[PDB]
Amino acid sequence: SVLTQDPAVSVALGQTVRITCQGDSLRSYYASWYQQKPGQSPLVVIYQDTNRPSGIPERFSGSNSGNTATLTISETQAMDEADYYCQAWDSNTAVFGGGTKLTVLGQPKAAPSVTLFPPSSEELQANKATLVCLISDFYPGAVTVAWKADSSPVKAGVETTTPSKQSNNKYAASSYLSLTPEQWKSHKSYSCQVTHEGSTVEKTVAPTE
Amino acid sequence: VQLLESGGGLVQPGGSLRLSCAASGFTFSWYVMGWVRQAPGKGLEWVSSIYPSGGATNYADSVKGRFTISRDNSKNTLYLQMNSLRAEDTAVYYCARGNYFDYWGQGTLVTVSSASTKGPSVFPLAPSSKSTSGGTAALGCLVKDYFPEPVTVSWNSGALTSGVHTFPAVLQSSGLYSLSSVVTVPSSSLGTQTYICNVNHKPSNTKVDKRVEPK
Repeated sequence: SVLTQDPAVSVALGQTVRITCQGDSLRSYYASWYQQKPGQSPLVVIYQDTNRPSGIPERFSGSNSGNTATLTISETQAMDEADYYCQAWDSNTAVFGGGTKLTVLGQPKAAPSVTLFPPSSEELQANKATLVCLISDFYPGAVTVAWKADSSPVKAGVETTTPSKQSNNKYAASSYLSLTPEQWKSHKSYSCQVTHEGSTVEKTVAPTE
Repeated sequence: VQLLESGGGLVQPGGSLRLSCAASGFTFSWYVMGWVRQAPGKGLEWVSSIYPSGGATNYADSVKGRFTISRDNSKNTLYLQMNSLRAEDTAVYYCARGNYFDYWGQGTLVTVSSASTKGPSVFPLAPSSKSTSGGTAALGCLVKDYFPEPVTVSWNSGALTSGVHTFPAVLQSSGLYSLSSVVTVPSSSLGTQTYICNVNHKPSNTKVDKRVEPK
């Protein structure tokens, strides 16, 4: 084992990016490259240094001179955004590089869609209460979620995901606010407040509904 | 071309598991087959491979003496016996074909942990039109407090797929997961016609078909 990769690389949409793999082992094994998008299985994009599988875009190419393998992507599109892994067979061992996360700048921004659900009567009857804030179709994938009881910020009780890519290159995320029944009924309202790229969306929900 | 892994789940440290991959769509006995695994948030790590015949072939040093790869060419099946499992072995385990790893299955999750499994409470999210665009409504299911991953959600036993969004789970402070699935349907059809969340948490052998009524 050995192989070393850059953990992150960026490219402008349209520009060429080179992903470098440099572990020894390549020194004359022949290298494969795999693409992995989130929540998905790996695909081969380049095998034996230079060859490209039937359905891989022509803009994918590989190079390998002893030391170093290079995956080149010539005119980068939004959907080349994935993790890329280097592979080589030492002798009696398949070796993977630690992978490279490829970011494509600068795609157009998308504004978050925000849905807030109040606790169900069933959950309240089970003596618990969960507010559910759902956030979809936003790009870039960085949001800030803050909750408030009426207009006082609530600190304790909040669980928020980190944003994740969806089918259409955009992001989604969830925030959960766990309450006791009493504190759910004891305010006029609760609000999910989502900030994305300086803009803010606030959805509000009330026990008298 | 299909690689179908099976046999993953929750197991206690020191415990055993037998992973299984059933292949089809190609001539199984021509190919080196292999297992590659991926700890959550980590990279791809090669586990082991096996020649079309039976010699097999090396193992990653971290599983030598504990894991055994084998195959049954007459059942087109690849196997991975996992003994003396420890926390570090927690991963999605992928079945891959070939020296070049040209085909990967969807993988099976192995969780090695002391914590015991918990089934999820499933709460309905009554339809709302506040943030759906145009004469539609969003309704959903809250799948709260289960362990370990995963959970599958379907609507109306599979007959409803247009407009479904299942969100990726949160992992909470507690170590429990929760997620939500939301579906967008016509408001006109809000009551004639009915909506059922099918939730399934295999690790705890829980299923729940939750009817989601207008409030």
